[PDB]
Amino acid sequence: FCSEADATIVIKQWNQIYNAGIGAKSRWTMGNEIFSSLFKLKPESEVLFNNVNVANMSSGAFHAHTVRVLSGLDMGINYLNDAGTLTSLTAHLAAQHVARTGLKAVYFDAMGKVLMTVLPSLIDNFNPDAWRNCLLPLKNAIAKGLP
Amino acid sequence: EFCSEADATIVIKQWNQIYNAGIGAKSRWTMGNEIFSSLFKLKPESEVLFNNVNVANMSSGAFHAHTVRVLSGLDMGINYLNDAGTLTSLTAHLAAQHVARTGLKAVYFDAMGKVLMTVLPSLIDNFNPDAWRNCLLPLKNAIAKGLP
Amino acid sequence: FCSEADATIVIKQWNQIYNAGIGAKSRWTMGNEIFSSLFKLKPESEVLFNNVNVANMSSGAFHAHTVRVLSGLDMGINYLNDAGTLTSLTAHLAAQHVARTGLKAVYFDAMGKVLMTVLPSLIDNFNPDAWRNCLLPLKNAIAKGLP
Amino acid sequence: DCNILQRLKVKMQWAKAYGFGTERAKFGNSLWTSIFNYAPDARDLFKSVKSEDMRSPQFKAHIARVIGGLDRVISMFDNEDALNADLEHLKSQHDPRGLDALNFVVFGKALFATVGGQFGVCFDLPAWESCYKVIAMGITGNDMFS
Amino acid sequence: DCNILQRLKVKMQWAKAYGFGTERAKFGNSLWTSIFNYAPDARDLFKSVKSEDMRSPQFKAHIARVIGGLDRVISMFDNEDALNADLEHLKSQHDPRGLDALNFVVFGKALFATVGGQFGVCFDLPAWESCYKVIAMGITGNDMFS
Amino acid sequence: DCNILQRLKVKMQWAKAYGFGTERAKFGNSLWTSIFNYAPDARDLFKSVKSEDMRSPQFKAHIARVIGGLDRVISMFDNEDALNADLEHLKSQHDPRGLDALNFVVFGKALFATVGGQFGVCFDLPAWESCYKVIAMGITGNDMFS
Amino acid sequence: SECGPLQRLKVKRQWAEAYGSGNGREEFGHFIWANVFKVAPSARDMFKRVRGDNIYTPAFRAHATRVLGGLDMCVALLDDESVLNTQLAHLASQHSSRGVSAEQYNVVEHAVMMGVEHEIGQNVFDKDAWQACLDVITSGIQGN
Amino acid sequence: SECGPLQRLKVKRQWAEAYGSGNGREEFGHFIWANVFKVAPSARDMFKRVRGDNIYTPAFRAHATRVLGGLDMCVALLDDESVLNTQLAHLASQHSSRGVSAEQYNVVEHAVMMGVEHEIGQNVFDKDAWQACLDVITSGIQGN
Amino acid sequence: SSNSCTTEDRREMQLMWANVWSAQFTGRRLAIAQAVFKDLFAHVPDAVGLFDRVHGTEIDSSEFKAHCIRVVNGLDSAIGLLSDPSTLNEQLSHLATQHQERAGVTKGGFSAIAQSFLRVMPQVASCFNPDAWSRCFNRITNGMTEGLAE
Ligand SMILES: *[C@@H]1O[C@H](CO[C@@H]2O[C@@H](C)[C@@H](O)[C@@H](O)[C@@H]2O)[C@@H](O[C@@H]2O[C@H](CO)[C@@H](O[C@H]3O[C@H](CO[C@H]4O[C@H](CO)[C@@H](O)[C@H](O)[C@@H]4O)[C@@H](O)[C@H](O[C@H]4O[C@H](CO)[C@@H](O)[C@H](O)[C@@H]4O)[C@@H]3O)[C@H](O)[C@H]2NC(C)=O)[C@H](O)[C@H]1NC(C)=O
Ligand SMILES: *[C@@H]1O[C@H](CO[C@@H]2O[C@@H](C)[C@@H](O)[C@@H](O)[C@@H]2O)[C@@H](O[C@@H]2O[C@H](CO)[C@@H](O[C@H]3O[C@H](CO[C@H]4O[C@H](CO)[C@@H](O)[C@H](O)[C@@H]4O)[C@@H](O)[C@H](O[C@H]4O[C@H](CO)[C@@H](O)[C@H](O)[C@@H]4O)[C@@H]3O)[C@H](O)[C@H]2NC(C)=O)[C@H](O)[C@H]1NC(C)=O
Ligand SMILES: *[C@@H]1O[C@H](CO[C@@H]2O[C@@H](C)[C@@H](O)[C@@H](O)[C@@H]2O)[C@@H](O[C@@H]2O[C@H](CO)[C@@H](O[C@H]3O[C@H](CO[C@H]4O[C@H](CO)[C@@H](O)[C@H](O)[C@@H]4O)[C@@H](O)[C@H](O[C@H]4O[C@H](CO)[C@@H](O)[C@H](O)[C@@H]4O)[C@@H]3O)[C@H](O)[C@H]2NC(C)=O)[C@H](O)[C@H]1NC(C)=O
Ligand code: HEM
Ligand code: HEM
Ligand code: HEM
Ligand code: HEM
Ligand code: HEM
Ligand code: HEM
Ligand code: HEM
Ligand code: HEM
Ligand code: HEM
Ligand SMILES: [Ca+2]
Ligand SMILES: [Ca+2]
Ligand SMILES: [Ca+2]
Ligand SMILES: [Ca+2]
Ligand SMILES: [Ca+2]
Ligand SMILES: [Ca+2]
Repeated sequence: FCSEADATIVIKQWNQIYNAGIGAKSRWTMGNEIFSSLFKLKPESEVLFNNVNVANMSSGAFHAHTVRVLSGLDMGINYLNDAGTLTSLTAHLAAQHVARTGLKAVYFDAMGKVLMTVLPSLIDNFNPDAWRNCLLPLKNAIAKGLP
Repeated sequence: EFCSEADATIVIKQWNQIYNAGIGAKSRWTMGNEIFSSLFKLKPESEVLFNNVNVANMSSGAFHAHTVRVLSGLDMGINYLNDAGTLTSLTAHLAAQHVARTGLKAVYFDAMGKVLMTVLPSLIDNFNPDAWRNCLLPLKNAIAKGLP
Repeated sequence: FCSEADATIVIKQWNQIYNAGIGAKSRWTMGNEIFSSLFKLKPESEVLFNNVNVANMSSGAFHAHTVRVLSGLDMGINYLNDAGTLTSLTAHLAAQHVARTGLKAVYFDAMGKVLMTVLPSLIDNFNPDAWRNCLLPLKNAIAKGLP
Repeated sequence: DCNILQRLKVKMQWAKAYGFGTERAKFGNSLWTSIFNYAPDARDLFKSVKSEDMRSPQFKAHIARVIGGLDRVISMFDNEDALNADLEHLKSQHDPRGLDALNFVVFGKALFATVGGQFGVCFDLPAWESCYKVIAMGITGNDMFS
Repeated sequence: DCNILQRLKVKMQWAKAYGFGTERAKFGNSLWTSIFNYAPDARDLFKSVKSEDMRSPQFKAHIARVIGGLDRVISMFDNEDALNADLEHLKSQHDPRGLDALNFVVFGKALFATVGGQFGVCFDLPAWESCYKVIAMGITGNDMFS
Repeated sequence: DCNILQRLKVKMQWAKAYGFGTERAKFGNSLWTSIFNYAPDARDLFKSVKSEDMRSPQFKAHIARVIGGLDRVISMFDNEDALNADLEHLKSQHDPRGLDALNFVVFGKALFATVGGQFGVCFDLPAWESCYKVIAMGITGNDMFS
Repeated sequence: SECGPLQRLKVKRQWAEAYGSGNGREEFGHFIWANVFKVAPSARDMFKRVRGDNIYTPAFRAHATRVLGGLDMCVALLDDESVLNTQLAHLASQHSSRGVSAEQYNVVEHAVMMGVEHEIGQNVFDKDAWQACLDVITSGIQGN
Repeated sequence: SECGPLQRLKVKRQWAEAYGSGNGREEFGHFIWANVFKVAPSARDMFKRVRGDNIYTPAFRAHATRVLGGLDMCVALLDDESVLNTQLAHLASQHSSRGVSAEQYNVVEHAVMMGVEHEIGQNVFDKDAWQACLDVITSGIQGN
Repeated sequence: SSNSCTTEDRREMQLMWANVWSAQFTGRRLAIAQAVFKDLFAHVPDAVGLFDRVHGTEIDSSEFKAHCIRVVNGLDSAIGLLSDPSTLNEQLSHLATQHQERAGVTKGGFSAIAQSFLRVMPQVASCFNPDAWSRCFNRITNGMTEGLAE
């Protein structure tokens, strides 16, 4: 995965904007910004979320989806220094995305660029390298196999 | 009032040796029985005062529970030796519980004192008779406050 | 009396402007300001000091009186955390004021307002609450019984 | 049901959480701060022990009497005869006060949060809920603790 | 129950007890160690995640998913729309497993022991029993959590 | 003797030795423990302030008044007008007690032992004997302090 | 730059750090107003009732307290337009009969920024986000 | 505000804290004169003999030493008018043939204040007392 | 004394507060306030009228919410200032004149709300100390209601 020093930085910066201490509201407002951006990059992928009511991104069903997505991302980050468990965690997340027909690996590349674009606006002294080194490996594990 | 901080610390430590949350009820009434038996021996006349707790059969649930609450009362008093305010209020309450009962005499509490001074050294590691006397006497007097 | 935390603050602020280290001159210049003020508030009480030469407030007899008064105040403050002794100290000071005919409890109320007015000009970040909590009790003990 | 094993478990956990010396006073004060935060109205039932000022000698002496009752009662969990005789003794002291049994439910909730908070993560809540029921049933009689 | 004040209380206490980084896994492990100690039979229900060995990465991934779920659900406590849509989601995931609802009662107990054990004496047990019910009810639909 | 330089010296050393807060009572207690050890009979002269028990609040109030007096007097060492008016004051308070002047010599000795014991090796004993005389003389009027 | 959802989150966090719980508040507010009156000494005249001549006084310190208390409310509401605007209207009415110029509002803006940067460090200060969202705040206090 | 007996006591203590025993004196005086010459660069010209162009030089540092030494004497005498005025007259004569304007005196006043505040903190700085008593000091150095 | 707000009670109150205080979002503050007023209203019906300008009959309106946020900001400013009473005094006066000369606003209502806070806090705050809290809440109200009727 990624270095122990790198992971440390990622976990620290991430917990700056995400932790058990603040509002689900902030959670989904980051979520909406993240997906809105994924859509503008790959509009073809928006349809994949019609099931969580992507039609209305202010709906409890979609807010809950982004909440879910960020919690997953959080769960992955907090396990960066537990290679064994993380491998198992990503394999699972990987299965939750494969069963979804219409998902191309390229969508996770776009998601990557979105995160690298959104995060710096929320995080103090965001570190693109430490994040790349820790995220990319993740992303490949969650998008390994798909189109 | 009561005793000095240094004396109380000794008494509290020696008492905790033989009495604490980790001490089973059986060891408690075992001490309770040896104590009251000794009391009765010194003041046979006092025994009848305990017919309500079935003193007739000292190994009865009723008498066991009595000695256990007595010892619990002594424990409460000892652990509060360094908080005279609370101790004064605790002794006052205990006193009320005794004066409420008739037949009790001050000499019965002095007797209990001797029993404790006789019984404890056989239970406590290197018992300190002076520190205990310094702390027990005021305690005993506060509880027996108002008895004839 | 007053809290151990409060007393601490009072003792600290007081020792800022009063301690065995500086000039009796400063001692009585604070004294004169204190009484001059007590007089302007209750002019009827000035006469009570005719015995210490209140006529000339620059006289050794009156300077010595204020010195005496401040030393008493100092003695009381430094004993704020010794309830037993302070009680005994105030009872004594209380006796030294009762035997003085013409002293009304209201004069000690004025003295209180003077202290709360003078002190802040001499003390860094004077704390009115901590002082009230510690002084008022004092004052009542030294003025308990009088008119 | 509070079988013998749960009784042993509870005796062990109580001993560790109750502690020695002044830690007991702290434990008691916590227990009673929680009871009055759980049910702010229960406080009025204690005017007889000056509950207006929880740090008053009268109320502190009350705290001591209660945790001492809990201690001696828990220590007798293994001897039915002694246990029941004491629970009835306690009932006799609480009846003339006509207390709403529901308060005893709040007390138990407080007991758990206090013992659990002190004991830590291996606190056995189910065992405690079951055995506390025995105490409450023994003191109030209300089959709500059946 | 579980009004807005208790939901905020719970959010606070959960955040403290849950903690950051690796302390999270420890909490997770204690929660599940209690669950299986409280109801040893429930362990066989998790052969799909290798409950056979709690130190195994398969089971740790499960622990992580579960507390992550508790966390995201507790964070939505203030927004009913997102909360219910998410409880429905969790529900569609537990329904096909034919899980006996009594186990969710065991889960809660374990949860309270672990949160209170880590948070300390000021743990608000009543608030947690009320708000947990809301969670259990959303996932099971059983009115025992009513 | 006790020129202005020695008065300043004494003021410095006294301030150090006397200290702040509670250290003051300790100094006070040592001063009086020496006085009574030096002249055991002098103790009976203080039954009015309960010298019977030096730890009693009555006697501690006395100790506090006395060192407070030494302190205010030493602070006026530079202003003869205030100093003499204040020594006269102290004098009118000690006169009606028919106190044998030899005790003021004991007091001084005790005072020097306590100031020097607390201030250390640089204690200026000659300066203190000279300046103490000025104090004793103002309070007694005895020309033995000449 | 625009005060978007992201910038509002950043400002909230950075403000929380700077404003804090209360211990550093007096120094925070003093730093701020010492800057304001230095850049615009002329403005003190509007604070005659709260001793604007001496910002070391309890009277002014209490005022400084009220001002920061006002910024805090707005920052805390930045993600709730409805209530935010309602609050800005309240502030607006509290300043209506005082003739504050859009230039004095900008001064206080920089004073607040410098103070926040002084508190959290230039290493993390997000100037774009702050300017944008402070514009949004003063802009609303001036009606528009 | 007036430089009364109380204000004089406050100034004495606050000055003692700031001026101290001597270790922080060089930094104290540098802070002061770096402020003076920034607010009034024109004034340096009067210090040609003590290298007013470079306040980092021993020559100027010695001068700064003498100036603070002068303030110290006045602060120490603030409660002894008789000798105080005698000292102010001495300072007056040392500046008589130099044409110092009442505006340069006020500059140094603020420079000294800022320096003292910088040393003891805005949390305890008593601006009213300082201004009043510094007025009393410069006022006397200018004859009146 | 004795029921005075001590330095330790102040540390304690700032603690009970700093905890249940959200420095980033109004969610927590807002919730605490509304709950305090609901409680006051249910205990003092006639009180709702005093808040007609802020829609006191509609606790969830943008107008009452902004008012609750203002009340909570007032309490927060005072709780913080318990540490510097000189300035606290100035702040508590200003608040006093803000409640002064407003029919009904009377000391009685303050004692009411004081009871509302005592009922609300323990539900939201962990390790709540009702004694310390009220001793300093009272210290705060006393400065707020200096010029008012019983
Ligand atoms: C996407 O969802 C959002 C959010 O709605 C939520 O999610 C949906 C997916 C659904 O599951 C909803 O159940 C869920 O709430 C939709 O926008 C929201 O939609 C509601 C519409 O009901 C907005 O509510 C406005 O109206 C309500 C109630 O109006 C009725 O009742 C009042 C009496 O109380 C009457 O006065 C009215 O005549 C009416 O009959 C009210 O609470 C608000 O209106 C008041 O406040 C305004 C100020 O904010 C004033 O301007 C009004 O004059 C009035 O006093 C609401 O404005 C709700 O506001 C939005 N959400 C937001 C934040 O705006 C969205 O429509 C949906 N997308 C689509 C197109 O389907
Ligand atoms: C002081 O009290 C103690 C303890 O007594 C307890 O506390 C009192 C205050 C009361 O509340 C009592 O109710 C309570 O027990 C006395 O010692 C106990 O004495 C009892 C006598 O009742 C002993 O138990 C014997 O009885 C049981 C039960 O018997 C019943 O059931 C059988 C059916 O199997 C019937 O056949 C009987 O007719 C009767 O209805 C019995 O099981 C025991 O006998 C077994 O053991 C024998 C071998 O030793 C066999 O040969 C038998 O066949 C049978 O299997 C008991 O004999 C009880 O053990 C003690 N308790 C202890 C711990 O010592 C004490 O005597 C009393 N002092 C006095 C004289 O007053
Ligand atoms: C209240 O008391 C004050 C202070 O006096 C003290 O307290 C009193 C209660 C008494 O117990 C006094 O014993 C005690 O000192 C009174 O004000 C002080 O009063 C003295 C008056 O003697 C002032 O002294 C001035 O005069 C002396 C001595 O003057 C004689 O001797 C010189 C020769 O050395 C001759 O030149 C004179 O012709 C005269 O015969 C002297 O030290 C000072 O005068 C010099 O210095 C001045 C500058 O300060 C010059 O302007 C003069 O020209 C001269 O050179 C003294 O001014 C003493 O100053 C005041 N205290 C102060 C600080 O001013 C006060 O009068 C009394 N209230 C009333 C009305 O009774
Ligand atoms: C690396 C970042 C991502 C993370 C952490 C993530 C996480 C998650 C999680 C936790 C779920 C819910 C699984 C469940 O509980 O059933 C989910 C669902 C889903 N994700 Fe992602 N995801 C990521 C990126 C993406 C991308 C790039 C796409 C593609 C467009 C995507 C498409 C989906 C879809 C279609 C669902 C199912 C939605 C539904 O329930 O209808 N995800 N994701
Ligand atoms: C100083 C040591 C003693 C302590 C700590 C002590 C303590 C207690 C306690 C805690 C109770 C139970 C009160 C209640 O909950 O109702 C009690 C009851 C009683 N005590 Fe003592 N006691 C002591 C000495 C004595 C002595 C010397 C006598 C007399 C001979 C005595 C006679 C009684 C009686 C008659 C009862 C009532 C028993 C009943 O309810 O039937 N106690 N004592
Ligand atoms: C709380 C502050 C006060 C303190 C600490 C204080 C202290 C003292 C002390 C130590 C003495 C000298 C006792 C002796 O040695 O004989 C004294 C005397 C005296 N005090 Fe106070 N005092 C205070 C307030 C007042 C007030 C408010 C009045 C009223 C107007 C007052 C009137 C007097 C009088 C008339 C004397 C006797 C003066 C004489 O010797 O002729 N004091 N005070
Ligand atoms: C199950 C746990 C409880 C135990 C072990 C317990 C124990 C005790 C004890 C030992 C006493 C003192 C008896 C005496 O010596 O006079 C006492 C008194 C009292 N208890 Fe409890 N108690 C419990 C629960 C409760 C509850 C739930 C309430 C109700 C709100 C309550 C209300 C009282 C009152 C009002 C008193 C009398 C206080 C006085 O005036 O002295 N107790 N309790
Ligand atoms: C209210 C508390 C509970 C929460 C928040 C919770 C949450 C979750 C989550 C998030 C998953 C993973 C879903 C996925 O990503 O596929 C999960 C799986 C599961 N849960 Fe729960 N759960 C709770 C209680 C329970 C209980 C009481 C049982 C039963 C004894 C249970 C049994 C399971 C099983 C068997 C799985 C599937 C494991 C697997 O993937 O093989 N859960 N739960
Ligand atoms: C030079 C050193 C001494 C100083 C500064 C001093 C000071 C004082 C002071 C301030 C008081 C209290 C006056 C009041 O407020 O009523 C006092 C009381 C007294 N002093 Fe001294 N004193 C000194 C030496 C002595 C000596 C040597 C003796 C005799 C052995 C003595 C005997 C007493 C007595 C008997 C009292 C009265 C105690 C009472 O209030 O009952 N003092 N002294
Ligand atoms: C940065 C945005 C600002 C905020 C949040 C703000 C907030 C406040 C608040 C809360 C008050 C107290 C109202 C009351 O309780 O009566 C106030 C008063 C005042 N503000 Fe501002 N203010 C801001 C900017 C300004 C500016 C730029 C000026 C002008 C130079 C100004 C001048 C005043 C004056 C003169 C008062 C009245 C003081 C008094 O009561 O005498 N404010 N402001
Ligand atoms: C704040 C009050 C001031 C004090 C206490 C003060 C004090 C002094 C002292 C002690 C000297 C040295 C005199 C000597 O030994 O010859 C001095 C010199 C001087 N001062 Fe000041 N001064 C003050 C303000 C000023 C101001 C406002 C100016 C003008 C801008 C000024 C200009 C000078 C100059 C030009 C010298 C001569 C330097 C030299 O020797 O070449 N001073 N001052
Ligand atoms: C100690 C707790 C309280 C605090 C901290 C507090 C604080 C505040 C604040 C900050 C305002 C707004 C001032 C402005 O911007 O103009 C306010 C307004 C007001 N308060 Fe309070 N208040 C408290 C208790 C009460 C009580 C007990 C009553 C009466 C029953 C009351 C009645 C009012 C009214 C009528 C207004 C004016 C509302 C409006 O129309 O804007 N307050 N309060
Ligand atoms: Ca089914
Ligand atoms: Ca004689
Ligand atoms: Ca800071
Ligand atoms: Ca602008
Ligand atoms: Ca320094
Ligand atoms: Ca000037």
